[PDB]
Amino acid sequence: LNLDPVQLTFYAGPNGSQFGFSLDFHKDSHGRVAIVVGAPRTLGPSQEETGGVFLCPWRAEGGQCPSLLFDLRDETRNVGSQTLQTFKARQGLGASVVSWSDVIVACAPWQHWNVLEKTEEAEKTPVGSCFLAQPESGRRAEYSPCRGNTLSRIYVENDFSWDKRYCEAGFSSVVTQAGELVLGAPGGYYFLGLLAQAPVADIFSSYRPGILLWHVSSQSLSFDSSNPEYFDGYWGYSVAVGEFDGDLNTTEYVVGAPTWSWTLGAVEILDSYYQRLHRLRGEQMASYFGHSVAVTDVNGDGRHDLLVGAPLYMESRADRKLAEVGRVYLFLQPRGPHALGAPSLLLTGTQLYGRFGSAIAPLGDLDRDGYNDIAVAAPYGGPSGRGQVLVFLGQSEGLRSRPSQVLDSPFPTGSAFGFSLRGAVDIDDNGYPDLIVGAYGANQVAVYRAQPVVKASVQLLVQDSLNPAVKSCVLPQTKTPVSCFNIQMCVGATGHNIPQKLSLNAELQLDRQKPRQGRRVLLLGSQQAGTTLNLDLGGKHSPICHTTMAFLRDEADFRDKLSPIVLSLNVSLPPTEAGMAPAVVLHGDTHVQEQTRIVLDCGEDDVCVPQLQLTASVTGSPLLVGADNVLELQMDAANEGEGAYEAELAVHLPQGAHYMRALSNVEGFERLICNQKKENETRVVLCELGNPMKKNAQIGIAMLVSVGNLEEAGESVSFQLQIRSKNSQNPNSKIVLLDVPVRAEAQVELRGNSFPASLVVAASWGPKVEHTYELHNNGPGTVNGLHLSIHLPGQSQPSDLLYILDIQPQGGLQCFPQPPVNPLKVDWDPVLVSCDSAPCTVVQCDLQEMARGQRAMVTVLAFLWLPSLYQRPLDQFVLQSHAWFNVSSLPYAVPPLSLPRGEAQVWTQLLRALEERAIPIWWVLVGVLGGLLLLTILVLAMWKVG
Amino acid sequence: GPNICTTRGVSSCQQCLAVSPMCAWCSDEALPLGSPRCDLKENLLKDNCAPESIEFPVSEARVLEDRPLSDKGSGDSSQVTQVSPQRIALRLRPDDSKNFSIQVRQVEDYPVDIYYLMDLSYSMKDDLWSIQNLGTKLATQMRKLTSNLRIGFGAFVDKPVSPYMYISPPEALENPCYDMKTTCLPMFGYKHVLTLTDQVTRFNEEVKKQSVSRNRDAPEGGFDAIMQATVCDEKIGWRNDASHLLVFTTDAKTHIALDGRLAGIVQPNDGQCHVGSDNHYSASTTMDYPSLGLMTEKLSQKNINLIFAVTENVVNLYQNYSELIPGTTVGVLSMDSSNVLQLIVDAYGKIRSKVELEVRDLPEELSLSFNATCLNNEVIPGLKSCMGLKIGDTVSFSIEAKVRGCPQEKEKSFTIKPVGFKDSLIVQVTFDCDCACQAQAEPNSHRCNNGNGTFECGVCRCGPGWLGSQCECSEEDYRPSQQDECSPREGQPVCSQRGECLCGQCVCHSSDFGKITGKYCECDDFSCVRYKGEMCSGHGQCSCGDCLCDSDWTGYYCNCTTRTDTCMSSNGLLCSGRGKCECGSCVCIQPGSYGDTCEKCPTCPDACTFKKECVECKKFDRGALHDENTCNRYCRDEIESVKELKDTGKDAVNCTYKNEDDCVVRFQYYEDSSGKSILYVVEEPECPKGPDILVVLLSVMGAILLIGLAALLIWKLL
Ligand SMILES: *[C@@H]1O[C@H](CO)[C@@H](O[C@@H]2O[C@H](CO)[C@@H](O[C@@H]3O[C@H](CO[C@@H]4O[C@H](CO)[C@@H](O)[C@H](O)[C@@H]4O)[C@@H](O)[C@H](O[C@@H]4O[C@H](CO)[C@@H](O)[C@H](O)[C@@H]4O)[C@@H]3O)[C@H](O)[C@H]2NC(C)=O)[C@H](O)[C@H]1NC(C)=O
Ligand SMILES: *[C@@H]1O[C@H](CO)[C@@H](O[C@@H]2O[C@H](CO)[C@@H](O[C@@H]3O[C@H](CO[C@@H]4O[C@H](CO)[C@@H](O)[C@H](O)[C@@H]4O)[C@@H](O)[C@H](O)[C@@H]3O)[C@H](O)[C@H]2NC(C)=O)[C@H](O)[C@H]1NC(C)=O
Ligand SMILES: *[C@@H]1O[C@H](CO)[C@@H](O[C@@H]2O[C@H](CO)[C@@H](O[C@@H]3O[C@H](CO)[C@@H](O)[C@H](O)[C@@H]3O)[C@H](O)[C@H]2NC(C)=O)[C@H](O)[C@H]1NC(C)=O
Ligand SMILES: *[C@@H]1O[C@H](CO)[C@@H](O[C@@H]2O[C@H](CO)[C@@H](O[C@@H]3O[C@H](CO)[C@@H](O)[C@H](O)[C@@H]3O)[C@H](O)[C@H]2NC(C)=O)[C@H](O)[C@H]1NC(C)=O
Ligand SMILES: *[C@@H]1O[C@H](CO)[C@@H](O[C@@H]2O[C@H](CO)[C@@H](O)[C@H](O)[C@H]2NC(C)=O)[C@H](O)[C@H]1NC(C)=O
Ligand SMILES: CC(C)CCC[C@@H](C)[C@H]1CC[C@H]2[C@@H]3CC=C4C[C@@H](O)CC[C@]4(C)[C@H]3CC[C@]12C
Ligand SMILES: CC(C)CCC[C@@H](C)[C@H]1CC[C@H]2[C@@H]3CC=C4C[C@@H](O)CC[C@]4(C)[C@H]3CC[C@]12C
Ligand SMILES: *[C@@H]1O[C@H](CO)[C@@H](O)[C@H](O)[C@H]1NC(C)=O
Ligand SMILES: *[C@@H]1O[C@H](CO)[C@@H](O)[C@H](O)[C@H]1NC(C)=O
Ligand SMILES: *[C@@H]1O[C@H](CO)[C@@H](O)[C@H](O)[C@H]1NC(C)=O
Ligand SMILES: *[C@@H]1O[C@H](CO)[C@@H](O)[C@H](O)[C@H]1NC(C)=O
Ligand SMILES: *[C@@H]1O[C@H](CO)[C@@H](O)[C@H](O)[C@H]1NC(C)=O
Ligand SMILES: *[C@@H]1O[C@H](CO)[C@@H](O)[C@H](O)[C@H]1NC(C)=O
Ligand SMILES: [Ca+2]
Ligand SMILES: [Ca+2]
Ligand SMILES: [Ca+2]
Ligand SMILES: [Ca+2]
Ligand SMILES: [Ca+2]
Ligand SMILES: [Ca+2]
Ligand SMILES: [Ca+2]
Ligand SMILES: [Mg+2]
Repeated sequence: LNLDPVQLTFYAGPNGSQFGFSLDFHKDSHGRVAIVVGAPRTLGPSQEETGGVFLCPWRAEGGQCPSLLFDLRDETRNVGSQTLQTFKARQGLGASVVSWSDVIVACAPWQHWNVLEKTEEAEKTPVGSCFLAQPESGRRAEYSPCRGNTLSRIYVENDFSWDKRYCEAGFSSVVTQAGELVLGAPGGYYFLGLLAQAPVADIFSSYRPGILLWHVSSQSLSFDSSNPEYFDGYWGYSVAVGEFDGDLNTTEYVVGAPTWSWTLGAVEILDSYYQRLHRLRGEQMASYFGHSVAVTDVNGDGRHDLLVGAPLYMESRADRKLAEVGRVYLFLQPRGPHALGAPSLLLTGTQLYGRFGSAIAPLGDLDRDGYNDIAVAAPYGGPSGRGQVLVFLGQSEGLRSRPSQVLDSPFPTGSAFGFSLRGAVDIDDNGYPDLIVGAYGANQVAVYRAQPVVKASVQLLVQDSLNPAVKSCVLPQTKTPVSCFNIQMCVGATGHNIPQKLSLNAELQLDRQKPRQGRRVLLLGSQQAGTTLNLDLGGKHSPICHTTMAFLRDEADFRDKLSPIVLSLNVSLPPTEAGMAPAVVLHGDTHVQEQTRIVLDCGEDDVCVPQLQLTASVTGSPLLVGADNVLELQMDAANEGEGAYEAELAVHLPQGAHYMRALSNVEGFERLICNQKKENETRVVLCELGNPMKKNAQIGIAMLVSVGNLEEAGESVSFQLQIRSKNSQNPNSKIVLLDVPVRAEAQVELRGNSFPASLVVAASWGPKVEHTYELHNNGPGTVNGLHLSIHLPGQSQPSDLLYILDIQPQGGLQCFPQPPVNPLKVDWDPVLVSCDSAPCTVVQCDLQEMARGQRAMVTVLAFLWLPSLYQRPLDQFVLQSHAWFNVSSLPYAVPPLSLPRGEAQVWTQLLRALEERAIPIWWVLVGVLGGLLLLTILVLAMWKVG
Repeated sequence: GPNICTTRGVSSCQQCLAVSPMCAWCSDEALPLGSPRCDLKENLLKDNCAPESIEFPVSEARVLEDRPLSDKGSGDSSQVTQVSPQRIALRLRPDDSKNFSIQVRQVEDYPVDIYYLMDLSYSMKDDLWSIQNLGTKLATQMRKLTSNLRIGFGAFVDKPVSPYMYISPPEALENPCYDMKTTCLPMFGYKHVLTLTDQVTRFNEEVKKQSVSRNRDAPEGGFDAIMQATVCDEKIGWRNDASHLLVFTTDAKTHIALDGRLAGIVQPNDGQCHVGSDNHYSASTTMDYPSLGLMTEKLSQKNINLIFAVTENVVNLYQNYSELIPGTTVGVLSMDSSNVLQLIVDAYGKIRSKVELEVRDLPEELSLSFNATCLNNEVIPGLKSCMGLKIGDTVSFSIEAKVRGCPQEKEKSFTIKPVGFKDSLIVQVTFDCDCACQAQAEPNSHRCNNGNGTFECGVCRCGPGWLGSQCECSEEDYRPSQQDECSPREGQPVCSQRGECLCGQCVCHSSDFGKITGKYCECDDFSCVRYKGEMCSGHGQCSCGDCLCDSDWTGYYCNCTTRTDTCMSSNGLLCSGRGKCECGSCVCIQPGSYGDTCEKCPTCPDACTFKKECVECKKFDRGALHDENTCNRYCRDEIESVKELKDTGKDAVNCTYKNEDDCVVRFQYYEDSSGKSILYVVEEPECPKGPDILVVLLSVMGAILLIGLAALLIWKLL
């Protein structure tokens, strides 16, 4: 925000050396601050690229810097029958430079190591190394935790177990406050990634020149994994340190694996012993999630937070559905050991192929606002595609999406400005942290110095109403009575290390809206509608207040009376003097407007005394935790007293509430306007009720309030409502409090199905039939203590009609049957049968945790028993399976309210290739007998009659 | 009625026409007491004033050039014209939207050129043996679809740089596979060998002369080869008048951008071709891998269709990549690469069975909305692509363009192009927000109070405040104040406490945070909803406090989306037919279903439950609900009469259908992983022989008749 983009400092190195690839700050014993810059491609003595490190002293004009001296010659040693060789050509020394106390660690990831023994060898691979330098005592040491004397044949015979030949140690380095250097090796364990931890003191005290291979007693490394997810994961691309377990003794590490889980990315938080405390997964394929990691306390709660980057993230645009812009994820550490959830904030870039988020650098309290800030670099962002750096300021809820300041790249195209960033250090000793940005393409480092921040508080005071009848003042140089009133302007400047001499220009304008010639109120002194003053606030901790007199013109000179008189005060810095270079940055309340008016229709007393009454009601009372709760507040306001001046409605909402919409039933062309702002910590919504609102006015407002996630608000939430009026008497109405209770409720759905729904058996192992049961937690809340029972006919015996082969549970539920199912190993008119009548087999499943949106599946396989199929094959067979589940409690403070129940029944019907059941020929026989009897009687009729 | 033209206007032709899409201006002199010149055309016509001077611009969609769609492409392919119209011109008045329609067709036979890009890692060695005689087979199989075919070959292993190479011992440089006693070529990044040629024998000759290299890292850098093949059009020779196919065969993972840090490469990749006369990637060791965004951009620019013919072990990864890059198809390649021919043959139809549309050179000023028309008159709102097509099928797309104001350019042009096709529609838009009468100018006219003002289209606009109807009230003049002309429905503050009552009208003031307009200074900007640092959701412009949505959006905040592209499943039905799509998200009305498209339901009735109607016509050519034409309207499955009854279909299960004949018809449903659902139905189902009583009763009655005849003849003799 307060960074100066005009007066920078440029440090340059040898051309074509990639100066500025990595950089850091260094503090000597006297407190002097210098810069350490690594140039991986510096030419060595043998006219070959070997890298180097430069210790730039702090100079305002910058320029060339001296270079620290490191050994750049190949080492060949003979021990026993083995020959150890080190190759430093194109080692890229300085790719990652860190400083701790009085030690500078510069690493060459691409240094090559080899071992020769007769014919076999360990192969020449880029093990990498790190050189530690102590300039004060002029001491040198080396550290290479991935040097071994194992031949390639042994690794081949062991399936490449514990293969550290491709560590590339030094890709990312970090030194803890205790003094334990940690180095990342993405290529270790055959492109799986690893970490190497070692104290600096042990490294210094355990180094003997000429001994290429040695072991540090306190050295520790991460372990290998066989999970296919870690394959080609590059676990160690970025490494950071922080506190996450709540105990100050242990130090937690954050390790990035951009290519984890098939190019998905991950960030793992581990303890000191390399135990996975947490894992954060990526969002999109090939997004390189985890390229850069940073740890800082943005919210100021005292608990470290996490920042992750994904340069290759692709967003959605109308022109093209995929646009590589990159992204940054902010995760906030919650209270307690609760696991980190979804990203707290998402930041997206604008320029295409900008690689936004490739470098995240903490800056501390840059503006001394009590909250930490950060800087995010896009190497190839901006309209011209030359690079940008965006400064994000912190707040109570986290970070601000809008970037406070954007710094461009003075270097030309291809400079990769912003590739390496570093801050949170004061180099000019002005009380504010500075920033350093490298650019290896142009081979230059740019230093930005923070400027003091001055906060301005402006207040304007004036009488609520004016009565032209009363005249007390007299115009200068004459004897003309005229009414007058006092206007008071208070301006105060605050900050840290602000200049001793400070001047601010304050401009006061009266009745700004009206034309200059048509102004109604004019200053008594100069008889002018506007004035300007130069206040010297330098060193004046208390605000400076000034007072002036303003008089109202004669009634004949103007005819407008109802229009309010508006007064504006504007505070600004002095115009740029010789040399430009403004000393400080001013922000805050630099413009304040206050409105008065002429007395009218206030009665004989000439003083308006409004009386305001407010009533509030709430609809949507049931608040469900973890749901898009939308309450509706209906407020009716009336003014039984005199007209209220500048009457507004103030509605203080809880922490998680928000404002969406508001309507006014009264009038259809009123154009209600409401605004929402965070005064200190609460989201106050101000709705305009009316300037001198008329007598007995009654206004009804219906507003929608969206209550966000709430897990600690308690049993009920509180909304406050009041009326704000500028009138001297009864400035506000009665305070209204609405208490909305909160209850937690969740619904669980059980659904059952059978495959195939319809089966036909013709006339060993018979046809396959499976029953599936699913539990779905559609409810917004969370349910624990889930217990389910599935009841099936039979007991898995040869006599049983159906035989259960296997039951597969999915979703983590733990299931056990009774009696045991599948005794044999087995290497392979409707009739109702159910657990109620036939023998019952019950399988019980348990789930202690069932989060929102999770689904649990239980499948059971079986086959109709052919020996039992053959017997009585002429009877239709419908089988039924039953389920019964319920939960114990919920993980929420609010006890209410029991629930949920469940009853699922699954049916399956079987058919045959037509049944041989006795066809109802009985009816045919009865009909034939009846016809025969009728014929016999008919014949006998005329037989006996004749 | 007052409408919205009469109010919030009546200042000049420009603003008057710029208020609402339907307003008219009466330039010809008439009575000025009727509040004329800003109202509906009907009101002006009722008030006359139409002596060829009425100003009322209307949007037009005149077609400049249009040609009929060709039927077959065999010769003179320069004028196939498979997309019509080719170029149209649109003229839109400010804040007005106009619609047009286009048609897309595949012209039967169309020339095809295929470039074969195959990895040459050690594990691929055996595969190289199965391709030595692929050119002739490919030509024979493809001759049934394309009469003009060209084929090509390519290779790629990885970046020749440590740790990807075996730098030591030195013998490994010219023979990395020396430990296993084998001969191999040095590592290379991309080696083009055969250009696209119509001589089939060249493909066979070039193959079997290649070899296989070796590397250390499992992932293979194939994206570099893909990008080099795409960008280097001249080196390999893509043909602009033919359909492009790029087969990418691999059996391992693929590198992405920022993976070159291990080898020291940090320079971002660029799409410029880097293939010299030696036919090799010169910048392989000095250029980083390309990102997916650049790959997709350069693949769409050159109109190249991509086929990921990958082994089963990494099929999921390339399926996940495929849904990102448009116009890409995935396929399973056998371990010996013996399924490549059929894979490419079917992938050709698969890719040509899909039509999409992309917009290029679209300025931010205007927005487009799309409707699609699949086969038959059915229309799917908010969709720019239709699935389930075939060769020769014609589809229609309705495109509605809406603008915001009139940009100060007056000449814009964009293009709508189907993926993988040269032909495209070029749409030229010219904005006309200026009235013709303004050309008269007359900057100084005596009617404007003796030549101290400007006259325009029948109204005098004068000075810095002179606004009287006769250009006489001035700014400081009109000191006496009249009534019943500054506030509506007297009883409210004048000018809504925002403006000054001068000249008899409310002149709005305080031009801060935007502009304020209105006959009573009630409408204004900077008074609308703010979603995230943007007004009216940042999509549409809000007028008079209403967040007027732009195209592709509809809502109070104008955040809800109308286009339904994301909520379309792979079965050709919106949200898999188990739910609706709202604001780009599928809501599953049917219980027990979840997912992005409501497709992953585990507890739904099997497919055969609703397939009874589909199989009716195939086996009987009759059945209920035949009026709806259910034979082929929703089920694309193919029915085949096979009595094999022993297929080992993993993703298949037998089921039964019940007929009025009371005979169970058992049939198989196979849902192949390729999406080619197939039904196997047994013809003439065996109905058990039930009726056997008719013969018995006939014999019984015959015996009774014989007995009766015997009795009759006995009586006759007696
Ligand atoms: C592409 O896809 C979109 C999305 O569905 C289609 O938009 C739909 O277009 C239909 C046809 O234009 C709309 O149907 C109706 O059309 C009315 C305009 O036409 C009027 O017709 C009456 C008939 O008596 C005439 O008197 C008038 O003079 C007009 O000519 C629409 O205004 C109307 O929509 C309603 O309007 C009322 C009043 O304005 C609204 O209060 C109401 O909310 C609704 O908008 C009616 O529906 C259809 O509405 C519209 N879909 C919408 C607006 O969501 C395109 O037509 C498709 N493209 C093509 C080429 O067909
Ligand atoms: C078009 O607009 C312009 C301003 O943009 C008008 O200019 C000024 O208009 C006012 C109108 O009130 C003039 O004032 C009026 O003038 C009369 C006449 O006085 C004259 O004075 C000149 C000397 O200056 C003599 O030579 C003449 O014979 C005559 O006596 C006077 O009685 C009042 O003061 C009255 O208000 C003003 O004079 C004029 N500006 C100038 C420089 O002359 C302009 O008039 C207007 N066109 C019109 C109204 O036709
Ligand atoms: C909800 O789930 C709980 C599981 O935690 C069920 O607990 C069981 O509750 C019954 C009360 O009906 C306890 O008594 C049992 O009653 C049956 C007759 O219904 C009887 O046959 C048993 O011998 C037993 O006495 C039962 O002990 C208890 N289970 C355990 C392990 O303690 C509860 O029933 C479920 N409620 C509903 C409504 O489903
Ligand atoms: C390629 O695409 C597949 C399919 O979209 C993706 O795999 C899916 O990854 C998600 C990751 O969130 C899995 O969800 C998780 O599954 C685990 C069990 O593995 C479960 O414990 C979690 O609660 C969560 O539900 C999802 O199951 C998985 N599905 C499949 C079919 O794999 C992924 O994007 C890519 N997978 C590859 C390349 O293997
Ligand atoms: C969408 O385009 C169609 C086709 O141009 C328009 O339909 C025609 O509209 C004109 C003008 O109203 C009529 O004269 C024609 O008879 C219509 N033809 C058909 C086939 O409907 C339609 O009006 C356009 N819709 C919009 C909203 O612009
Ligand atoms: C004593 C003697 C004469 C009695 C003979 C009874 C005769 C009339 C009976 C015996 C069997 C009968 C038939 C049996 C079955 C059918 C099929 C039916 O779809 C139409 C009627 C029809 C064709 C019947 C017609 C009447 C029938 C021919
Ligand atoms: C081949 C079979 C069916 C032949 C059986 C012969 C029958 C028709 C004979 C056996 C006995 C006979 C009956 C014997 C006696 C009498 C009494 C006489 O006053 C009238 C005839 C009458 C009633 C006869 C009718 C015919 C009769 C019923
Ligand atoms: C050397 O430095 C100059 C400084 O301007 C630069 O222009 C040039 O590119 C560098 N390299 C060579 C080879 O000169
Ligand atoms: C570690 O824990 C011990 C015992 O609780 C405590 O005395 C010590 O201060 C802790 N270390 C810290 C806080 O650094
Ligand atoms: C009022 O102050 C703002 C900054 O708060 C400034 O930009 C503006 O120029 C000032 N107005 C005038 C008239 O100087
Ligand atoms: C906001 O709340 C804090 C609580 O610590 C309080 O100190 C501060 O004064 C409040 N702000 C205002 C404007 O009252
Ligand atoms: C627009 O804003 C919300 C919040 O981001 C978004 O989720 C949704 O699509 C829109 N709002 C509503 C109410 O639909
Ligand atoms: C059908 O049943 C047979 C058993 O005879 C089985 O082999 C087959 O997999 C089942 N499914 C299909 C589609 O045939
Ligand atoms: Ca700890
Ligand atoms: Ca925190
Ligand atoms: Ca801050
Ligand atoms: Ca500083
Ligand atoms: Ca009073
Ligand atoms: Ca193979
Ligand atoms: Ca490789
Ligand atoms: Mg390989």
